[PDB]
Amino acid sequence: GPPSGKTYMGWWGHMGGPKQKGITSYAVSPYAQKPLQGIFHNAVFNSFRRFKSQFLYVLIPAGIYWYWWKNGNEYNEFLYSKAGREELERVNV
Amino acid sequence: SFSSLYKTFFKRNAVFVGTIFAGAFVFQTVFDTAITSWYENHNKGKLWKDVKARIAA
Amino acid sequence: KSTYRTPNFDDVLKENNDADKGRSYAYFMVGAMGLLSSAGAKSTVETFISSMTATADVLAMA
Amino acid sequence: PQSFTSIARIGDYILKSPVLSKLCVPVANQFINLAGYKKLGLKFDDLIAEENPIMQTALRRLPEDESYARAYRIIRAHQTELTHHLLPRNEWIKAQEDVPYLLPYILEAEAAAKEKDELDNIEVSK
Amino acid sequence: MTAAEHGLHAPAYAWSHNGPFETFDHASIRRGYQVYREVCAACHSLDRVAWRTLVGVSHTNEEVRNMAEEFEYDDEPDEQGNPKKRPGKLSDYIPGPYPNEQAARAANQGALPPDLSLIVKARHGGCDYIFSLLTGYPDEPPAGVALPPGSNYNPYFPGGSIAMARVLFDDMVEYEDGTPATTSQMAKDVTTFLNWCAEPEHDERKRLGLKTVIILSSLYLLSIWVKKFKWAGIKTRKFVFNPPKPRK
Amino acid sequence: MAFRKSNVYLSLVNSYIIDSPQPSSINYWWNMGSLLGLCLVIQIVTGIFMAMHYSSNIELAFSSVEHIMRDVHNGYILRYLHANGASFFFMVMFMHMAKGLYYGSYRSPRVTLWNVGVIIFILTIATAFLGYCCVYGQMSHWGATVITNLFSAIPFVGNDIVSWLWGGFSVSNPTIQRFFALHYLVPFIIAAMVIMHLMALHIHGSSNPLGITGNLDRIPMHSYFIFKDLVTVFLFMLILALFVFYSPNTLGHPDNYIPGNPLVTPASIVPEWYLLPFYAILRSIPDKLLGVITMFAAILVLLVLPFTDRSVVRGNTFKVLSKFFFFIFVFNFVLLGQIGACHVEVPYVLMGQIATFIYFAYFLIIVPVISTIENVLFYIGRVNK
Amino acid sequence: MAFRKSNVYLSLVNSYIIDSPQPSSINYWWNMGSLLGLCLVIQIVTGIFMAMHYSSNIELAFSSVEHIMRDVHNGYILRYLHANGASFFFMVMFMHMAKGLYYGSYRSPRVTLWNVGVIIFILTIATAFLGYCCVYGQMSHWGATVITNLFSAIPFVGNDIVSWLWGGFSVSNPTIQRFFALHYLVPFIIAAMVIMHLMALHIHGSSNPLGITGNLDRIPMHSYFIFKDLVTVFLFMLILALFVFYSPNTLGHPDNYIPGNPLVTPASIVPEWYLLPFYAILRSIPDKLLGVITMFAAILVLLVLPFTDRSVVRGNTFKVLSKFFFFIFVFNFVLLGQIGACHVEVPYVLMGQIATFIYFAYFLIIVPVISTIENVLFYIGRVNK
Ligand SMILES: CCCCCCCCCCC(=O)OC[C@H](COP(=O)(O)OC[C@H](O)COP(=O)(O)OC[C@@H](COC(=O)CC)OC(=O)CCC)OC(=O)CCCCCCCC
Ligand SMILES: CCCCCCCCCCC(=O)OC[C@H](COP(=O)(O)OC[C@H](O)COP(=O)(O)OC[C@@H](COC(=O)CC)OC(=O)CCC)OC(=O)CCCCCCCC
Ligand SMILES: CCCCCCCCCCCCCCCCCC(=O)OC[C@H](COP(=O)(O)OCCN)OC(=O)CCCCCCCCCCCCC
Ligand code: HEM
Ligand code: HEM
Ligand code: HEM
Ligand code: HEM
Ligand code: HEM
Ligand SMILES: CCCCCCCCCCCCCCC(=O)O[C@H](COC(=O)CCCCCCCCCCCC)COP(=O)(O)O
Ligand SMILES: CCCCCCCCCCCCCCCCCC(=O)O[C@H](COC(=O)CCCCCC)COP(=O)(O)OCCN
Ligand SMILES: CCCCCCCCCCCCCCCCCC(=O)O[C@H](COC(=O)CCCCCC)COP(=O)(O)OCCN
Ligand SMILES: CCCCCCCCCCCCCC(=O)O[C@H](COC(=O)CCCCCCCCCCC)COP(=O)(O)O
Ligand SMILES: C/C=C(C)/C=C/C=C/[C@H](OC)[C@@H](C)[C@@H](OC)[C@@H](C)CCc1oc2c(O)c(OC)cc(OC)c2c(=O)c1C
Ligand SMILES: C/C=C(C)/C=C/C=C/[C@H](OC)[C@@H](C)[C@@H](OC)[C@@H](C)CCc1oc2c(O)c(OC)cc(OC)c2c(=O)c1C
Ligand SMILES: OC[C@H]1O[C@@](CO)(O[C@H]2O[C@H](CO)[C@@H](O)[C@H](O)[C@H]2O)[C@@H](O)[C@@H]1O
Repeated sequence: GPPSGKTYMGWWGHMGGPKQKGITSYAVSPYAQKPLQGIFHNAVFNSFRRFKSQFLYVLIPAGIYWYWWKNGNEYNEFLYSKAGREELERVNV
Repeated sequence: SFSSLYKTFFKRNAVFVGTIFAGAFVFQTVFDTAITSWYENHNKGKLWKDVKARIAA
Repeated sequence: KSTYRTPNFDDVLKENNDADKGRSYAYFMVGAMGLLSSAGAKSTVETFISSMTATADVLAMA
Repeated sequence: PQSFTSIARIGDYILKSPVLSKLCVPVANQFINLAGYKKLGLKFDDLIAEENPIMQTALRRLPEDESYARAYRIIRAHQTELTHHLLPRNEWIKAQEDVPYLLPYILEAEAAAKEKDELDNIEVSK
Repeated sequence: MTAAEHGLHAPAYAWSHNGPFETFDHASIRRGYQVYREVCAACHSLDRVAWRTLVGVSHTNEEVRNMAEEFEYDDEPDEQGNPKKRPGKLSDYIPGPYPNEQAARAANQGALPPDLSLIVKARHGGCDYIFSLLTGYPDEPPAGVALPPGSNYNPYFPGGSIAMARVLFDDMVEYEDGTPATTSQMAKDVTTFLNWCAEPEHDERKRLGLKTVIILSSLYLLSIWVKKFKWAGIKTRKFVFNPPKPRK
Repeated sequence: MAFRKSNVYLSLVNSYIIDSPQPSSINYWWNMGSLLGLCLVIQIVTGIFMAMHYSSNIELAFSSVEHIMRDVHNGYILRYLHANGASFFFMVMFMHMAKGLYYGSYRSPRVTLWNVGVIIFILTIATAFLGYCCVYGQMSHWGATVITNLFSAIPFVGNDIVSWLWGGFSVSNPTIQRFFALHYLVPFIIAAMVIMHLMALHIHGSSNPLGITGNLDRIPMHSYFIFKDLVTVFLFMLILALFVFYSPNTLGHPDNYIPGNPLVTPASIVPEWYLLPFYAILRSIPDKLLGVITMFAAILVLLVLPFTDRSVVRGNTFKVLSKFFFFIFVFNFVLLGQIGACHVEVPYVLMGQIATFIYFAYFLIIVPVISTIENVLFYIGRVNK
Repeated sequence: MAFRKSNVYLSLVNSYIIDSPQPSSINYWWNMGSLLGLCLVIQIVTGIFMAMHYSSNIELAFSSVEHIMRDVHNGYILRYLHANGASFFFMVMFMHMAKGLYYGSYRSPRVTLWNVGVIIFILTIATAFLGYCCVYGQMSHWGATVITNLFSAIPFVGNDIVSWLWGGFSVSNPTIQRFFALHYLVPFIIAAMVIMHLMALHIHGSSNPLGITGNLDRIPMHSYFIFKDLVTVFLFMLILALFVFYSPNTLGHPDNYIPGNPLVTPASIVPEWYLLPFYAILRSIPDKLLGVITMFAAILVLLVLPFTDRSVVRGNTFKVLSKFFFFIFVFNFVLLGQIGACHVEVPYVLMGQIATFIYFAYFLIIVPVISTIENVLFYIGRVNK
């Protein structure tokens, strides 16, 4: 095969990361663990806790847009009603 | 899904493809009949079969 | 800390007996998934195959 | 994209100014705490995108002991992230520990690269 | 857009076919066909509906055969090449009242009554709109509204001015099963028939949907459990760091 | 070595979906790609089976689709799957693009991957447009007319290009027949571009939610991600089935159940939902040429992101201001879509123009300004002297 | 390194078309593969442009092709290019296959390459059948009828399979419309199979006329073979143009200019020329099931060659007996074609049966016997004792 350009990712045995030493990992077989019963109480408190940290980043922008939309929508409904005909003629042309 | 119940049929082995395929055939039949019976019963009186019967005069 | 001193896994380890509980549950889940998937695939292939069979308007014999 | 030489230039200017320092630093401190990287056991320098020549030069020059330590923080952060949890409070990186350990290596590499570029394009005025 | 231009919003009636587990009421479809034949058919075609599709839905094979035969269709020319006619058969499509668009418009003061085979799916509001339209003609238009000569007022129609006049009136049809033929009853029945014309697969689609949704729901839940098991070793992985002794 | 590695064909399958080293921390947002592959397969398969019963002639087109709905066994399932599948294809694609935006996936060394993705986005929109024309309903005829007319804005030769595309005086038989031929072709070009997309992804691997290197802790695609992808595959199918069997026309337009009429454009005309934001951008400009230019620029501006993002860190996970503005951008896009579904009236015109400015400002002003501020904030918030 | 080698996309191009190490001695017979690639491109492009003006409805098909011939600007060029191009595709393919047979190209380590080739051959034959059906002339209808009926020989489910293929009681509207949809599809599957073919080729490289290793003296594909391929590309285009412009209907059948008639099979019915040899093989067996099995077996027998060739050297270049019998096989194949063009009469029936036996005997008896003999002759012809 022809020589190909080097990238920032290799493969098993030479992934391209720094040399590792001093780290020890431990794991237990899925077969030896409780049949996925540690869901509630161990994930229900964490759930919404994660979204409690993120909700404002989503909600504020959403609130700004929803209210901007509602305001324009209500103003449009008024402009096309009998009571808004005067102002409609004014802002339309 | 009780451990003892599963072991009586499969003894610590996973279910093999042949049995999965065979089981899928049986499921297809029973499930269809079950759904059809429930669906027709839920709409009893609206179906053509029920209306055709009503037209006895 | 000594590498011979294994961290605590008790929180996830099966305390009660029957070392096959996790296995039986796992294999039943995989099995049921393979079964419903097989029936789903069969239904799907048949749906496509049957669309090639004679349409309702050509089944008219004169 | 923005060079660290540029970030430092702007930053040092704010820091050396009693007025701006009192006005900006507190905002920056809150920005960092809200960022939350320390809650995953990471230091800011661990966050720098490394897929570029400057960073690879910097990381290669990083002394072994610190390199092994960075490797651990990155791995532990990935494990914590995949479990959708934060590390226990006592394992969080403290503000005193959130030191720019890689920055001096980065600045040195950037200065050398900048000079090479200048020398590669020098004009001769006869 | 003014209220008049948009048309009055059609309210939500309790159609017995509304809802994921509900089939059409076939007695209503049958009655609706009668309303179509005796009232709507004079101006409206049902071109995309074949006689044979009514079989086993609202009528028997014999009944449809007899209905189809009441009409004439072009047959193949005779051995001399002369044109000839033949009675209708199950394979034929329900015939329309007009030979062409020009004739259609000439019989309706310039307006063209649309084919109704897909009307329920071709209008915002579906059954509710069709029903509200048929039962929404007031005796007189609201004050100040100038109705173009030949037009009829109906609030549910965008613009309020529609070329179709009210056609349903109490007892104009004599229901075979004894049901009182009020204006609203006929409107309800014909709309149901028209919904079937537009969606003849309705009943079977919802039945197949039940099977499909139950299987996929189970499959989705099953896959989550399988995924969690396959990931259990990684999820609970523990790492410890012991700073290496300085030397190389 | 194992056969999956030595065999010329299996080695490709192995490198891409069995042994491919994946970052251990990629979350569910990284499942959208496999979903897009599934969508493409669903569309091509249902499309081929429907093509067997379809007639492209302008006088037969609408009726042939009705023939599929009425006479073809399970034809309604094929058609509803293909139509609702297209909507799902776009919803998932929007999510895939948004994930990329949020996590800085467009940044080096993945610029090529991003650019190929933009090309695929353009081809997919074009394909969906061609297919919609094939139904030959009222929206089909007018969408075909308006979209082909977009080219009339090209100075000097514009009108000639449009006449060429039409194959006549207006959208007619020649047009629909060529649109169907082209609708059959483009999905195959998309498949080839997807292969190019995957090749670019493979040389650097996927990024991750932390935005840092994934080289220290990888796990094989096989089992882990194969089974994780299955979770979303079934969720996607479940939701698609709900629409296909219980609410098949909710995402469409009733006017498309009315045969195309060259003499009447319905007052109720509205573009397909996934095209609405772009439609709103075009409508925001009170000039023919500039409106067309601006609309195409809305897609091409995606290409400037690797250059306008001045941040020293990849992604928004640890960036307060960037996270906030990302969501401002997301809801601004939804608003643009809502404006597109509205009539050209006060105060929607102004709202659309402001939202259009915000759309472009995000890439050209907000991202570079905010990313620069954040770089400095990260610096002065720890360093001291 | 050079960009052509560094870039993710260009590297593939460089690997296959620029720096690919080619044996210095490959002759012009090694140019047929590039010609086959050209043919596929010609067919796909002319096909797509014609598809824009074609209607698959059984009542419109024949007339739409006439519309392409008469009304479409340069339409006759597109059609004659596509029709004659198909014939040339088969001629070049037969030569490409014959080249492989002569030089032992099918031998290890290129068995996978050869097998993929057989699949491509089958797909190309099927594709051409589907395309011919689309014209809907007399030969189209009857060819569709006979070919689909081939499956009625499958015991128990045969008739059901045929009814399924037809979409009705006989070759009718559903059949033609699905055949056109499938005619559009298969060429893309062939393209995918060609990629697989090229992948198998790339790992071992091309063989050469000496049948020995080419590793000691290679030359780059670029310039040398790029310009050598150009010589035959132009010769191919020249010859094709002579047919297209001066003798466009010589390779076709006059009956296909008569619209299909379900009630009359013309006495003058004859299969397309490239199918004649297989046609003769089927007619040689006085039994429905065995005739069908035998014909399909004539294609599948190509797969036994890597196993029946007992020779210790690759290729026929230095083999007197093998060269003689190779040409016996070639002319026998041509004779089979000529017999297929004749009526079922004495002595053509016996001739066809004998030629059919010779066709199979070549692969199953002649090659293994002659190759074993030659191995021994090479040994005793030099060794003392
Ligand atoms: C919509 C029409 C198109 C149809 C396509 C649908 C395809 C799915 C698209 C949704 C998606 O991509 O959401 C990703 C978001 C990120 O999640 P994460 O990686 O941080 O999860 C960690 C998880 O607990 C691991 O948990 P685990 O793997 O153990 O199970 C996870 C969960 C996965 O569920 C899903 O399939 C995705 C919703 O299964 C359950 O427990 C559900 C119980 C019924 O998932 C979430 O956490 C949701 C956050 C809000 C997103 C709303 C979507 C906007 C429309
Ligand atoms: C209708 C569909 C086909 C249309 C396109 C087909 C085009 C190519 C098919 C023919 C082919 O592949 O024949 C290869 C055969 C092997 O040849 P070789 O490698 O041993 O050559 C050494 C050469 O002198 C090098 O010589 P050089 O490279 O210097 O020039 C060679 C010659 C090449 O001409 C060609 O175009 C190739 C045939 O140019 C000339 O001087 C000719 C002046 C007019 O060349 C021959 O000697 C031909 C043998 C006749 C058998 C043909 C059977 C066909 C049924
Ligand atoms: C499903 C099974 C498919 C099988 C299909 C069988 C093929 C059908 C016929 C295909 C037409 C072309 C035949 C191809 C035969 C040439 C193959 C080849 O590679 O020949 C090489 C050979 C000489 O090469 P050398 O390397 O041995 O020369 C000595 C150099 N020192 O070159 C030569 O000896 C000269 C070549 C002379 C070719 C004579 C061909 C006659 C064909 C008649 C055409 C059909 C008319 C209707
Ligand atoms: C109960 C039987 C009938 C039904 C269910 C029916 C239904 C409808 C519907 C749904 C429309 C479409 C309105 C729209 O565009 O939204 C319509 C239009 C029309 N109908 Fe009928 N109709 C019936 C009987 C008649 C009769 C008997 C006539 C002729 C005397 C008639 C003449 C028309 C005309 C002229 C229009 C066009 C209206 C316009 O576009 O302004 N209809 N009808
Ligand atoms: C037919 C459409 C597409 C298909 C099949 C496809 C498929 C994929 C797949 C399988 C992945 C890896 C898994 C994932 O991250 O989801 C991927 C990654 C990516 N795709 Fe796409 N894609 C498509 C369209 C797009 C588009 C339209 C863009 C951008 C405009 C794009 C940008 C990216 C990027 C940047 C990544 C890297 C994500 C990361 O690792 O951070 N893709 N795509
Ligand atoms: C990238 C994949 C594809 C996309 C995004 C796509 C999209 C669409 C869309 C939006 C429609 C209109 C659906 C409706 O409103 O009824 C459509 C129709 C159609 N498409 Fe495709 N399509 C794709 C691939 C294909 C393929 C490969 C074929 C092959 C011929 C095909 C054949 C058809 C046909 C026959 C129709 C008309 C019937 C119908 O309306 O559903 N499509 N397609
Ligand atoms: C659309 C169809 C095909 C294309 C595009 C194609 C293309 C190629 C190309 C470019 C080559 C290298 C140059 C050459 O030797 O000609 C090649 C080699 C080869 N092909 Fe094909 N081919 C096709 C069909 C076939 C078929 C039908 C077979 C056999 C049943 C086949 C068997 C081979 C073999 C064995 C080689 C190696 C020849 C050698 O190096 O000695 N090919 N093909
Ligand atoms: C390997 C590629 C192909 C082969 C071998 C092939 C072969 C054929 C053949 C033998 C015919 C009959 C020609 C005649 O006697 O008039 C035909 C017709 C046709 N083909 Fe193809 N074709 C190929 C690809 C395509 C593709 C990709 C399309 C795209 C839709 C296409 C579209 C057509 C059309 C419209 C016709 C009818 C007009 C005509 O008869 O020429 N073909 N093809
Ligand atoms: C899919 C189709 C299969 C066909 C395979 C045929 C391969 C031939 C392709 C020719 C490319 C030649 C490139 C030469 C080059 O880049 O060298 C360039 C020079 O190019 C030239 O002088 C122009 C040659 C003109 C060739 C005409 C192209 C014919 C188009 C018809 C082919 C249709 C397939 C570099 O030259 P230098 O090495 O002296 O610096
Ligand atoms: C647009 C698509 C373009 C195609 C891109 C290529 C992607 C490859 C994905 C294909 C997955 C299917 C691979 C199954 C075949 C692997 C087995 C194999 O190669 O055994 C082969 C023999 O294969 C054949 O004879 C026919 C293969 C036809 C496959 C047609 C689908 C054994 O090959 P082996 O590795 O043992 O080496 C031989 C010793 N010289
Ligand atoms: C079966 C499908 C086909 C198989 C795919 C493999 C065959 C590919 C043959 C196509 C030849 C076309 C190559 C032109 C692209 C090379 C330039 C390039 O990649 O520049 C890219 C950027 O490309 C883009 O932005 C868009 C590319 C879209 C190409 C659309 C056709 C630069 O990438 P670069 O290699 O410089 O990465 C930097 C490494 N330090
Ligand atoms: C080629 C991919 C097409 C897949 C579309 C996925 C969208 C979900 C709804 C699909 C419904 C079509 C069939 C149907 O209506 O059957 C329904 C049952 O559907 C299921 O069980 C669906 C579960 C999906 C399993 C699919 C596994 C993957 C398929 C690969 C095939 C090789 C009804 O079946 P029936 O006619 O009663 O026999
Ligand atoms: C032969 C192939 C050809 C010519 C392909 C052309 C492809 C062009 C573009 O795709 C790349 C184009 C579809 C894409 O522009 C970027 C879309 C965002 C265009 C969105 C779009 O839709 C509309 C629509 O759908 C309608 O429906 C009834 C009606 C419409 O006005 C009333 C529009 C419309 O005003 C616009 C801007
Ligand atoms: C949906 C797709 C389908 C069903 C594809 C089916 C493909 C089948 C095979 O290709 C793989 C098949 C074409 C191939 O068999 C090996 C050919 C050699 C068949 C040769 C062939 O041609 C004939 C022909 O052309 C005719 O024309 C007027 C008439 C014919 O009799 C009078 C024949 C005939 O008697 C035979 C054997
Ligand atoms: O074209 C119908 C014709 O009827 C009139 C008779 O006065 O309209 C009245 O009756 C209609 C039938 O429902 C109503 O729709 C209409 O509002 C009512 O005035 C004419 O005015 C009208 O041209």
